[PDB]
Amino acid sequence: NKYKLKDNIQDGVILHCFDWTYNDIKAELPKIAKAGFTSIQTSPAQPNGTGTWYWLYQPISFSIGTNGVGTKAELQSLCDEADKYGIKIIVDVVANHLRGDHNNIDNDLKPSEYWHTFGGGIDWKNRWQVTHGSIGMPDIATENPYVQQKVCNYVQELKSVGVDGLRWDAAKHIGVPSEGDDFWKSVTQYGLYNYGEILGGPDDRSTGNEDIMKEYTDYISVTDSNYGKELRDSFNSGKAPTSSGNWSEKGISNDKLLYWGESHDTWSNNKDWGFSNEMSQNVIDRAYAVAASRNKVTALYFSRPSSTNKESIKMGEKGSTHFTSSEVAQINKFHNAMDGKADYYTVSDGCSVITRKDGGAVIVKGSGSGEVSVENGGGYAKPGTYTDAVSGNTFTITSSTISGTIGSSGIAVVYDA
Repeated sequence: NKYKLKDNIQDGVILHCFDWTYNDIKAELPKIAKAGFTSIQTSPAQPNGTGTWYWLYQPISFSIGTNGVGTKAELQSLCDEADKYGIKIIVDVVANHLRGDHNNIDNDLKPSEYWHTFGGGIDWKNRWQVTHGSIGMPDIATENPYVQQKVCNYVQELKSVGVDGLRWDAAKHIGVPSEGDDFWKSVTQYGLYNYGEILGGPDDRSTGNEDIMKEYTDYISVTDSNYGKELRDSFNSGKAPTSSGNWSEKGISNDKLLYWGESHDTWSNNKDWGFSNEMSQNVIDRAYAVAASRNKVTALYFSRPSSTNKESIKMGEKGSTHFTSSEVAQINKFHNAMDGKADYYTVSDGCSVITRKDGGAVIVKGSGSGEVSVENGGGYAKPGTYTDAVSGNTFTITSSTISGTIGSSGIAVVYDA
């Protein structure tokens, strides 16, 4: 374990080489290991439609097949090689529907009883319709024990091929046990690492929704749209995020949470929400730096496709390699060391500024780079003079402030290299 990769994943950091093959991922593991990532998200392993990337996100079954990033055997081999590094296998799964017309799917799920048959016309404040409307694409009867059994059989297949953890799409549209939906029990029983997809809270109402987020997070860690909003807003407007983390400021525990530089969705469909496919590398990396900085919040880097439109972006390609950059590289070994050296979050000097107790620090300006004289958040970061890992310039930490010249990343980071 040359690069000291972790056992953990929530207390951990992730890459998605977005629809790069198993073989691509497998071959680059030495490099990914030098780049310090403990874990890797991958797209759903079922048999699929090909080409336009979402045809993997529209699989015919809840079973592994040969697929747009390779065979089941190549996945296993990736699992094997990852385990030679000890690297952790994360698989993305779309639970709440298979391929968008039922006539294509697993024949034992085709019957209407396996679906929430409410169809379109969801009021986004109606929690039940949000969890029960087929959005043109189906909406599965997620509370149904056999719907859970189908997913269980797939999760068993995934763990049987050495999958170490999972991501869940459409978690907003999945229920909770108080809504009769033990789906979460039915997947967490596999003892896997997990997290889930939510945007705009559990539904778009003001209040009480926090308790639905609690009941979800009693099983899972989760995404955040409104942190994503202020992130995209702030760093595209050349500003740092004023919040340290939105739903944790709404009282949720950090081990229940994830943030990103961008979601694949905010690049991979169309620009009204796909907007990041026309917003800069070193604009959006600003958000990645803030996200990965947070203690016990889990975090992911994303490989930007060869294309900037829903119809134009495809599966089966080696996307952008900006993870080879200094900033993305520094962020990971920083996590690896600063795990358990808890954080203080601030904004200082027009930057998010984050300091790790008896440990390192991060600075992230809303835009640009240069000299800084930022607050040592809570006095957490260890006083001393160091190389800033990001620029290679000299930086100094003191009990009150940190200083030095930030590189064009707009991001600076320090540790005992």
